[PDB]
Amino acid sequence: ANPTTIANEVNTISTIGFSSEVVRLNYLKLQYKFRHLKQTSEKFYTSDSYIGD
Amino acid sequence: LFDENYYAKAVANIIGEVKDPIMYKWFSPDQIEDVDLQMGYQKTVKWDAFLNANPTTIANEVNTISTIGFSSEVVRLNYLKLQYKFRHLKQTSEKFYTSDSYIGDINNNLLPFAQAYKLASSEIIKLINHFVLTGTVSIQKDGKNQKRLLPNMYGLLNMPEQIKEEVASGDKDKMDKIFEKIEAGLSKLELGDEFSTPMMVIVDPATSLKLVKPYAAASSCEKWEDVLIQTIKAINNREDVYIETSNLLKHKILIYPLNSELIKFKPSKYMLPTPNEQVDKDSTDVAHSYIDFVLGGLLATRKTILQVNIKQS
Amino acid sequence: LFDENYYAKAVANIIGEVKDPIMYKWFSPDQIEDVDLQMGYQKTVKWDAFLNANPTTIANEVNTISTIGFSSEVVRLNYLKLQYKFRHLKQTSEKFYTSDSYIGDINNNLLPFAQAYKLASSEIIKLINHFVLTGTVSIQKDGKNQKRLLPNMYGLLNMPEQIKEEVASGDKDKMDKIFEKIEAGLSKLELGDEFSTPMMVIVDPATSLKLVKPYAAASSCEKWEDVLIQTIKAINNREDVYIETSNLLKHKILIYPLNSELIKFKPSKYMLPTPNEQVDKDSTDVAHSYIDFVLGGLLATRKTILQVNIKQS
Amino acid sequence: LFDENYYAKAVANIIGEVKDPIMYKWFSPDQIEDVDLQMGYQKTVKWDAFLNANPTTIANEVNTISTIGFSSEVVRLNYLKLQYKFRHLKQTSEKFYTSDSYIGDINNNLLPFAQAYKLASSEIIKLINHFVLTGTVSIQKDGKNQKRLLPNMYGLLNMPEQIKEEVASGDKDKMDKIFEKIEAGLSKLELGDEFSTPMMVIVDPATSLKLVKPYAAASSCEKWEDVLIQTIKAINNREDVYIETSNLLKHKILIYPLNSELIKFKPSKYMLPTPNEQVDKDSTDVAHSYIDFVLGGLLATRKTILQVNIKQS
Amino acid sequence: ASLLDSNFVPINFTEFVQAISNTYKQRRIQFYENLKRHKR
Amino acid sequence: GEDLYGICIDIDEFSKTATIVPITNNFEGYLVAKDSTVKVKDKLIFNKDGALEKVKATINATALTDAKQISNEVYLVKVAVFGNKA
Repeated sequence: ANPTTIANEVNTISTIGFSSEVVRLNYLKLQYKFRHLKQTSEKFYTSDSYIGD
Repeated sequence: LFDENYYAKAVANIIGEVKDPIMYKWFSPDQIEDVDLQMGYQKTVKWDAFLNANPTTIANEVNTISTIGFSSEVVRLNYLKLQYKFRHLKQTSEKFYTSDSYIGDINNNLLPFAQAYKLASSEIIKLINHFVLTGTVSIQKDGKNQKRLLPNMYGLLNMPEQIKEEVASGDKDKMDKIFEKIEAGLSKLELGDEFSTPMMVIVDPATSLKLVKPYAAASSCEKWEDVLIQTIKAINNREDVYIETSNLLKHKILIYPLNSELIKFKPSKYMLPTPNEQVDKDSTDVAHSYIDFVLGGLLATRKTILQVNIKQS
Repeated sequence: LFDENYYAKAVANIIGEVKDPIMYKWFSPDQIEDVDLQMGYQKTVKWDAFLNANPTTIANEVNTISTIGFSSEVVRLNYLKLQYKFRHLKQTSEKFYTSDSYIGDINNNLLPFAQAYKLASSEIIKLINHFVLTGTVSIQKDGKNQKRLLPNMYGLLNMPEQIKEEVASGDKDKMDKIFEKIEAGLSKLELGDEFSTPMMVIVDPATSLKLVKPYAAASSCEKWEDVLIQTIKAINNREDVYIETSNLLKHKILIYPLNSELIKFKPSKYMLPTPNEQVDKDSTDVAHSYIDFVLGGLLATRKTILQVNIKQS
Repeated sequence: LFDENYYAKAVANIIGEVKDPIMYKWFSPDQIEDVDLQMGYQKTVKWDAFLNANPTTIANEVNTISTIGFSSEVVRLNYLKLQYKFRHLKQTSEKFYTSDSYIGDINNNLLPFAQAYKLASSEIIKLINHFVLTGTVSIQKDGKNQKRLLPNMYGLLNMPEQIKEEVASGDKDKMDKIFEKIEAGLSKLELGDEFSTPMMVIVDPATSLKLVKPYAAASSCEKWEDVLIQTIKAINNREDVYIETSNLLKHKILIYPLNSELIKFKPSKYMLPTPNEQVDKDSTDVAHSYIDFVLGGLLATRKTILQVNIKQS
Repeated sequence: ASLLDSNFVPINFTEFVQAISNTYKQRRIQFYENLKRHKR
Repeated sequence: GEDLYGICIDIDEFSKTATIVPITNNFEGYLVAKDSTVKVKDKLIFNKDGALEKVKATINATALTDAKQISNEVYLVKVAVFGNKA
């Protein structure tokens, strides 16, 4: 509220309030799966200019 | 006292964390002079002289000479004291709330005395700056429910007998019309023999954004800010023209010289927030403290402040 | 204690300026003895003897003889502790009210603690003197709304079982009738073996004015005052007779001896005003202080006081 | 501190005359541990495992196997802060109340600070012991109008998930039936691997007087108490079996081990009465003081306490 | 840091309260040291 | 009337601030009276002008003394006000 004038005698004074705020950040873990060729089988798929079926 | 008053010791140790008011950037170093009063009034006297007739030639013998008269003017400035109360935690009870991450009580919104005092002082300084700028005290964003103040307690925007111009709502976005009104006000300004003085302008952010536009068939290598600076330099005898932006203003432009002889701020030496010795105590862990601040103390010469209000409705 | 408490130092430094009570003149130095009490009673016992019947003639043989009876009387004096509260300016806030000549706000009737305490103590001493004289406590001229006091608390004027004379309304201005009533009361006085003692008379200003009129045809060098002094000297073995005028009394004449064996004042050692340690402080400049005083302790023998009341209705 | 505050010195001088609480006899030195908390909670975590199904036979090829599950349990202990206010006489007022052989106003029931504090602390310790035993806080003898407390605040008698037996009304005076119920509860006890520990029994005076009778013709040199001690020694690996009497209990028998692993008491370090710095003062001779105490902190494993209630009529 | 020690001169009410708590703990320790239960 | 919020017990004209006791707090002191027709043990009501007049009283005010005149219209009376009636 507006400030209180200190004149003569007074007991009721305007107040200053306070507040707390809690801020939370969440994290998520995600996964992907992909297919590929086994290392030992690459020799059977090597070509002139590329490797893979 | 420090060995006895832990609150006083904490106030002394944390007095440096508060920041200087932004109102200090609006006045010359010689334009501010502290006084010694908490509440009441103080009178200042100005003495002037004048000539009564044409001079008298000293030839041969003469007894009757022309005369010089004197006159006085008295100005009263009122000062008012205001207080705020804030709750906080007891020093002995702080140890029971000193958590690892923070000190205080989140659930009940309770703070250590030092932090509570710092925040309250910052808010009170913001309020004091608002009062010094606008001449009103209010907490609503609409600027209503204002606290009724004493007479002879004015700010820059409400100083009586100044030049006031109004830009119509139809021309709320027309910089040419705004500058026409500004030129009219500048012409109506009266500085007398103190015209050779640097000038200061305070504008709202919207006005500043409009000013940083290029000057206008649009043109280049010139801004409306430069046009305004040249226009003010026309009347201030080509003196410096400083420009500042304040968020407190709203569609307002304020122009005034930085002359102590024309405008002077004589504030109380206790104007800034000061802790009170009365500390309420109880059997619980919650204590109360008080902060005092003094308002008033602006003196200005008539028709020396230009106020341009851009009506938006 | 003085280094820590400012109020005690001010009380000690201003206690001298308070004048002595006027009730001290009404009693001899040996007639007053202080007692150590604040609220309570002090009791004493007196033993008396009496004859039950006519004496028995011892002739021949007789077994039944007349007896002498004995009796005891317990007399109790009650004391009462009373308090007053007054407002004053704070010591730290004094500097903001210390004008050139006067210290304190004239508009708000606020005073420094020292001056406020002096004036309050003077008023309380006036009240105590009025109580000691009249036996009642009131603040109204009419005498209404008196404070209800404990029993066995009496003054010189309202003391019961004393000689009381009343001058009629028609004879209000007849000093001869007034002196007739005084003579009747003096004859009814019973001093016993303590007659050889100085006497004290207290009269109102109107009675004092009436006394100086010539004794009545008007006599020469003989006045009513001299006749009264001679009359009292007749009964007091020609001892000193003191006459005093008191503004508190009104159409009342009080005559009593100055012997400690008949009338004694045993007041509490804390009867006179004493400041209290409790001080009501707040966030403003106004503080409150308390003063304590004790009343009661006048003991008089029966049928030793003459009280003449002149009915003015 | 003592020079400034007399009440602190009086408390320091009188605290040695306060008797130790009787709850100490109900626990072992290792069972009690002090925690540094006034109000709040303390939590612990326990991990358990269980079998979900019968084991799977590993024959030939199999992919589906029985599982062993796990579970976590969080245990919370609450601590509450409570306060009392008591009136007494101001320190600089005792001389006006010191009688021949006592100090204080008998007519108005006013006491010196030391005596008032001692009596208040004794009453508060009595209430604390009552709470530690019964798990409730009440001032009535009927156990009604109890103070609503926070969850996870239990005593040795209201602890849930324990063994409870009830001797019927017709068998109120039948010690054989009471012992049968006690044996049933003892068999239902689940001490487990912590069996090798001393045991504690708390009994009411009437049931203790029933116990002290010889065991029943009647066996000479053998009492019901001896039979009970042997029965408990059968289950506690021939360890000490202490028996205590308490007037707080009424037709109740409480049996529990003295092992810190099973039953623990973690009270606050400020559980016992502690004076408060706040002392209400006024202009009169009556002041007020405050005493603080903390309740809570009893932890126990389930199915380890036997509570026998002898239903009377 | 206990009220039992005569040389202990508390400086403030917090130290006084801590001394009271330490004195209570010492009294409990002494009671358990001097305790002699009845084994029959 | 029924809009009574409190009683003004002090004033400061320089700041134009009135110090006031709310109606929820009992008071004993001298207040302005409408006229000199008020005696002891009389029920008093605040009028539209804020003056105490002799008696439908929402509040319970009783005069302790008689009205005393100081100026042509200044009438002070000692009154104790201790809440509201029902």
